Amino acid sequence: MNPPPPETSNPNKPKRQTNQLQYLLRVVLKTLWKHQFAWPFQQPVDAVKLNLPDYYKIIKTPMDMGTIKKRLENNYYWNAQECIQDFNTMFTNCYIYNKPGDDIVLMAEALEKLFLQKINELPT
Ligand SMILES: Nc1cc(-n2ccnc2)c2c(F)ccc(O)c2n1
Repeated sequence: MNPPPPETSNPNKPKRQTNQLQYLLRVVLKTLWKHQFAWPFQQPVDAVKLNLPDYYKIIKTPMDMGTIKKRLENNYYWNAQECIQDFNTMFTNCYIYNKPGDDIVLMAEALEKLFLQKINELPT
């Protein structure tokens, strides 16, 4: 079975909106979402659908852009670093679960480089 997906809301966690968090949704995530290699990362890994029964035996902190998008829409984050940390978890999950040079890793690496370019300059 799949685990429950990561939370996209939490009433105990304080919310915030910042210029940088608004940018991470409307520019960074919105652009990455349209990349031709974005599709494996637009929702939590469905280990049942994708026939990856070992995925959550290996990956204990799952993250994906669908979850990040909902968190940004929820104002779930306190600051941009918290959101950037989720992107980095998503990329590292792929590199942990898979081997260097695998097709899915090549996809993640293309997105990671675009991600790095986009957050190189954030609004003030
Ligand atoms: N080895 C794989 C295979 C995946 N996949 C792709 C199509 N069908 C299975 C996959 C994935 F969607 C998302 C994240 C991953 O890390 C994946 N890793």
